[PDB]
Amino acid sequence: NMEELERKANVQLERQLVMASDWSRTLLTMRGKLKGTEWDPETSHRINFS
Amino acid sequence: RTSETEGTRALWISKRWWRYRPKLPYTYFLQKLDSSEVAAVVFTEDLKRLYVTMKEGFPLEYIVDIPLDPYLFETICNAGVEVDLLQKRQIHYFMK
Amino acid sequence: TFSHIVPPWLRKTKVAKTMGKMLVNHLGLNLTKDDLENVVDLME
Amino acid sequence: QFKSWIFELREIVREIKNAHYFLDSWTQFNSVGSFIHIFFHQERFRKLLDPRIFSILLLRRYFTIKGVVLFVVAALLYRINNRNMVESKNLYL
Amino acid sequence: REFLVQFSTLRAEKRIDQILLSLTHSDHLSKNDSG
Amino acid sequence: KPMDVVKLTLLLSILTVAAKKTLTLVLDPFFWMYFSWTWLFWPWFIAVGLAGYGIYCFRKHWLGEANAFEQLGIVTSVFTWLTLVPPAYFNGYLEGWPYVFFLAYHYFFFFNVSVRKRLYGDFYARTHDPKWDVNTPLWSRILFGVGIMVGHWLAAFEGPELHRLPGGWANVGIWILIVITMLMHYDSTLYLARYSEKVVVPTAVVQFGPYRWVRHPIYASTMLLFAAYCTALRAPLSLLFLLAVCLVYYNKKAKMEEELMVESFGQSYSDYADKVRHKFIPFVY
Repeated sequence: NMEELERKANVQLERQLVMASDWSRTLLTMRGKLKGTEWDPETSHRINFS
Repeated sequence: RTSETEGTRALWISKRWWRYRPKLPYTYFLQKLDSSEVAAVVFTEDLKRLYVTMKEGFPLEYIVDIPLDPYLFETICNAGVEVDLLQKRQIHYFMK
Repeated sequence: TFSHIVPPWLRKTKVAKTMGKMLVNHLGLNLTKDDLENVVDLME
Repeated sequence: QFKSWIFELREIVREIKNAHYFLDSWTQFNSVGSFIHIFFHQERFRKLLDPRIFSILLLRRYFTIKGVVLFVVAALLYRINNRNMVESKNLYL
Repeated sequence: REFLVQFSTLRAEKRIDQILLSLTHSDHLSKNDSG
Repeated sequence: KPMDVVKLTLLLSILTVAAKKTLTLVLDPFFWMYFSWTWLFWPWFIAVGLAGYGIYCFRKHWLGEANAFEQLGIVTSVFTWLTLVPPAYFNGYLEGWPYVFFLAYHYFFFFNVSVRKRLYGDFYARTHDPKWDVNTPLWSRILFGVGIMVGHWLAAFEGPELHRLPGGWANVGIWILIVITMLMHYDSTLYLARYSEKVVVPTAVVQFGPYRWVRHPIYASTMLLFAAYCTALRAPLSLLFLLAVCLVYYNKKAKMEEELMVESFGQSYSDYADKVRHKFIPFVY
């Protein structure tokens, strides 16, 4: 039962981190503090299939 | 596999659409679908949204936006999850 | 509105004859003797 | 002299809260508004349920065709309303 | 001169909405202690 | 004065620390994530806060300074937690009957309000005879109310799950029964109000319309819409308990009002009651 409780908490903390990460991502997106990184890139020249 | 939940997945979403299902990425959806952690997978009638329904978590259901590639459907198969598509009526594409 | 359409033989049918009397009994428009005697001696 | 323009404007406004005569679109606007006003009021709703109210207007070419167009449009909308856009969920699944 | 102004008092018949509005009129405030 | 400067500096410091807390709460990821976690339970929060707003407005109306908006708000809160909530909690979801009957209650409460704006200057209470208004002990009133809610919630719970009730030709009965109860209630209220000078001061005896089928048609119409809600969800036992409690209270109140108009009108209401005996149900009660 203790293992059940702890692994419940383990997967629940995994979900905690993923939703909290998403919320922090969308919170930092608008303020422009993450400008230039891979989460807010800038346009450049076009490219082809080859 | 004779679970009492035969077809109570898509209809229940069509009723409790008023719920707020938070967003989740594609690759984590794959990484948790493979894990045999999810109870069902639900297809939207335009195949541009997919409402997951796992077995444990808070919340159970989310929204995962989807790219159309075959390996998606391959892991949906090899995971062994409940596959269904919500059918909308024929006015909703005329209301739009 | 409704007497313009109803057939004559349906009016002479016993059902329509007994429907009117129950309409009068329920609405309460029974005209009696003493009513008309009081009316005739009420006039001049 | 600018007050005369406003005088004419609001006098026309006064005239269009009447039914003297004007363009057809505004007349249709007033007719659907009057229908909404009649329908919303309950004391105006009950007096509609008297068959004489229908009958006086019924006993008094454009109207029939206009009413039969809305018949086939409603039939179309009702027929499309019962079918799922995907009939065969399984065959597309 | 009267025949023209009495001929034009209704050049067009009353609309369906007008007749329907008039056909369902009410008592309008008789039972008041003031009027 | 220096005290103004000191209190202004103190207010500035308190505002600064409060804004610091507000700013570190707004940009907090875990706060927003748990906010979204509690976003899952939104429809039940308005349903409970309307109860608090309603009891606040109801205490104010009991004190007597309530505007008409607060009175209609009390009406709306009662109609929501009697015809929107019973299948929102005991099924988790609404589709079909609850919205229709929730608006039907709002539609049915609005004849004593509509008639008394039309055939009056306004809703202002006219001075009248204090013994004319029927008054009943408050414990009886709350017993009637509790019985009515127990019947309605019991219809909600004993009734089956929401989307499994049929349609087609079996959902025409509630339509015609609701039309009948609205028609009969409207006729009863109109025939009761077209004779009285003041709010409830009848001059003659009303023996027209539903009064020639039953002695109390207003109460029986309220009874019939009760049965209509209970029959829309197809639960006979809760309909029977609703019938029992409404019969008890309505019969008590009908007995006091009947003896009042018997005393007040003499032979007229006596012969009216001899013409129609059935008090609530046609040739059943």
